[PDB]
Amino acid sequence: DSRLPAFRNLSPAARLDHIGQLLGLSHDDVSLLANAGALPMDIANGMIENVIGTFELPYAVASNFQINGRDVLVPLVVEEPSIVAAASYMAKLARANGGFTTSSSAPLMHAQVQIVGIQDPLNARLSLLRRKDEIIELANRKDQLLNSLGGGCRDIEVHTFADTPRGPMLVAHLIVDVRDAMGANTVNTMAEAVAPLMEAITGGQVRLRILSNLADLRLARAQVRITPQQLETAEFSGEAVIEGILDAYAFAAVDPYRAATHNKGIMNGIDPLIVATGNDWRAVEAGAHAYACRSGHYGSLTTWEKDNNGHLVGTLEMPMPVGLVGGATKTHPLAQLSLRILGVKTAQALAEIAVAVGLAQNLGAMRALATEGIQRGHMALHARNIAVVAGARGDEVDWVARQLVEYHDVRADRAVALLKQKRGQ
Amino acid sequence: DSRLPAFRNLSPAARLDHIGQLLGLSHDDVSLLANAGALPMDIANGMIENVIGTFELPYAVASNFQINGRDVLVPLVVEEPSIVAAASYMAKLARANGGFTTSSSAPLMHAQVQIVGIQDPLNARLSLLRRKDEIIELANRKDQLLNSLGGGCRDIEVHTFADTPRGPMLVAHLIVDVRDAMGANTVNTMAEAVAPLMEAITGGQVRLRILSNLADLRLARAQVRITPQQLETAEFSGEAVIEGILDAYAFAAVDPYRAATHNKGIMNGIDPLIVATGNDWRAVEAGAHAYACRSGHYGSLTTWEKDNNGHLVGTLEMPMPVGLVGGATKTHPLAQLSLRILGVKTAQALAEIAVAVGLAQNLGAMRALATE
Ligand SMILES: CC(C)(COP(=O)([O-])OP(=O)([O-])OC[C@H]1O[C@@H](n2cnc3c(N)ncnc32)[C@H](O)[C@@H]1OP(=O)([O-])[O-])[C@@H](O)C(=O)NCCC(=O)NCCSC(=O)C[C@@](C)(O)CC(=O)[O-]
Ligand SMILES: NC(=O)c1ccc[n+]([C@@H]2O[C@H](COP(=O)([O-])OP(=O)(O)OC[C@H]3O[C@@H](n4cnc5c(N)ncnc54)[C@H](O)[C@@H]3O)[C@@H](O)[C@H]2O)c1
Repeated sequence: DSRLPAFRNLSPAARLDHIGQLLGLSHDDVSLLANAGALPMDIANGMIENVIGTFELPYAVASNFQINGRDVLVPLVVEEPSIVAAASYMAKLARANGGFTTSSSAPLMHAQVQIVGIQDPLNARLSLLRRKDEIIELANRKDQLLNSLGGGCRDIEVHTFADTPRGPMLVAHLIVDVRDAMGANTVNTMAEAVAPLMEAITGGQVRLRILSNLADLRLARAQVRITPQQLETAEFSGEAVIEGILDAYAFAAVDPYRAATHNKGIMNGIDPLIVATGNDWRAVEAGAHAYACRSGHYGSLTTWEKDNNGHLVGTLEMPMPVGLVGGATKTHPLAQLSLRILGVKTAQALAEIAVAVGLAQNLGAMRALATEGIQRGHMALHARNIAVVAGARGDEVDWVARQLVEYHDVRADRAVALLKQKRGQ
Repeated sequence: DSRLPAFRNLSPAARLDHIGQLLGLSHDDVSLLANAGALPMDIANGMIENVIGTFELPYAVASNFQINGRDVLVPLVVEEPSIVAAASYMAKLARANGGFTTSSSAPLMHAQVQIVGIQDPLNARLSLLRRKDEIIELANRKDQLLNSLGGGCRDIEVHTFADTPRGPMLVAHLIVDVRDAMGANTVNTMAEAVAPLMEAITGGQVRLRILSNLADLRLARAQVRITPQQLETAEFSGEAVIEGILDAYAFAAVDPYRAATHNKGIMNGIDPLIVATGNDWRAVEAGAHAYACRSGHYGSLTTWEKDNNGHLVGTLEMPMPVGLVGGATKTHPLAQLSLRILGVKTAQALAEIAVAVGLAQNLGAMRALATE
């Protein structure tokens, strides 16, 4: 059961006790989070190069999430407030209608084998296509362990660029079926093995043999349904909020400026889940924004419609190059424990959850922005950080300043003013 | 002096000692990195909502970096290897030619005030422009502390969208001059106060009042120069490596698949610096990629050319909405120390370094990919 009552009122330690009993975590697992230093310097020094210490970030747990009828706790690591509060509130609403319905495609990654110096790119392209099975088998022979797990190179698609500054070039794509692995290193290795053979055929000089972060073959999808009666507030009507959201969606669909902020909100929920599981967050961001820019126009990643039934329906489909047997994933003690809380068995399981959180996150920001400003809920949480920006000396009184300025007028302009009300006359 | 000989051979602790003496950090400061637990739970439970613990990431320091002739240590927080190794190697090469030369624009952020329900968007647009000074003064009157610091609302630019699924809409942009702050919260607040007046004028219903992460008015720039003799290996010649890089650049400029990877490289260097400084890494990512997609085609953020002199020249211009007086920046003990190591006095100083690292990171990746 993901629903966690009065969880936000529980102290950090009390919450960890609750999550421990629920999940049935060992006392060894609970200590990794209770006691600082879960990451030993010898391990930390192994990942990065010039390691001198370790940097910490809050590690939270969102709730109410239901992916395909199965409840699940979502661990997040971020520094910005409201993200978890929002993500959980929206997941709570989705519960009433069956939670989040997700899916995904076969984990297909692609390697790029760039070839320059060919005077006949177009003719050379066919030569590679006829000897496709020959190149495929060469790629698989490299990684035998992958073929046994059910993965392996599947097909090859060759593309050309005749009008190029540095001249025409041929770019072959190896469509590799990795799995439970982001597959960066696996695909990159296959591209190296094939390079020689492709030069033998096209007669050009292979340059780059790297993968592509724009994983448009490895998609993850998520769906939500929101009844107007659920969004119904005191000042606004249920159907009124739906239209507001729809106006906000259209806006993000036509204006790239709003789309960048709209897509940023989606990553506010996805990125923290990636950092927790020890996955590459930059790879995820790169595949996301580039995908939003596929139709020659930067736009929304999520869609918001109003079905003929009158309910708000949203979706999120985007590349999700995540893993389970990755590098820092098996290495970092907490990245390992995060997958244990999630209960994921495959990488695609992780991707389906990642898009669900993103979708939930976007709906939350939009609902807020369409109801009445964003400063009402975000600043209430951010009332602590901003208290530090004003409190010069004697940061003890910051706690009290936060409770006073929380009267719907929270801002540094007022935070500096409330200081005199206590320090003097 | 940023050059740190045999630093990679030193023990993490030995390194912390060497950075402590160099910078002249107190034993209080050094202890933040030596002993785990720099971030107390009571502080950690203050930032996020359902906090139950704290996640740790390696905290490194890159060397050789020279921004405008001033040396500087760059703190980075990431989990992927080679990033620091590459960033530092390339910076080492840049030194020979003067290091990295940077610049930036006035820190300008913009808020969007979307207005629906106007039967005459185009006409309403002029009414807001004529009463521009009147809406401006209203936004400033809100944040008094910003005006004293030299900030505040500067101008307003109204845009229209007649062909929209949900109908025509008017969108006003408040060009605010924040400073030393990412300005997300400052801008969004000015947009709330102004909303009432804009409805009074246009006669429409204001919907969203949020900022825009695509900060194309708050740009940061970096330049590098690399002599062929420097890239000259044993197997490859100097000039040969130059042509390889140029071939790689052209590839990223025309194909969106290579561009996504090319740009990811640039982010491998910038994000770690942002996480360390406690800045919003998602805001930087959104502004970066959206800016790469401005010309209706996703391409390179960085540029690589071969001047009439024969040297490889590269640049990186992009939005950098970063800060010093932000939320988690003033709260996280290590975020604060990171700025102290950097020695930056303004946000624009931080931004300039940020794009410098990005540019270095990309050069490194391309060189490797181009060599073998
Ligand atoms: C934060 C709320 C939900 C206020 O919440 P509220 O409307 O005041 O309602 P509430 O507090 O009475 O709601 C209670 C329920 O909400 C949840 N909840 C509520 N607070 C908490 C909390 N503190 N800690 C844990 N859970 C919380 C919690 O699940 C709880 O369930 P129950 O207690 O009944 O079991 C809200 O105002 C909101 O929707 N905020 C949206 C802000 C957001 O999305 N921020 C993320 C970043 S967005 C960004 O950076 C830029 C942007 C916005 O432009 C991006 C974009 O446009 O996409
Ligand atoms: N990225 C987004 O889409 C988005 C949207 C909303 C909020 N946020 C979050 O808001 C935070 C950043 O917002 P912020 O930095 O504007 O808010 P902030 O409240 O942390 O700091 C700005 C406040 O400090 C005051 N101030 C004091 N010294 C200042 C100085 N030297 N220069 C400028 N202002 C000074 C200003 O008057 C202003 O009220 C980030 O955590 C970000 O994640 C992000």
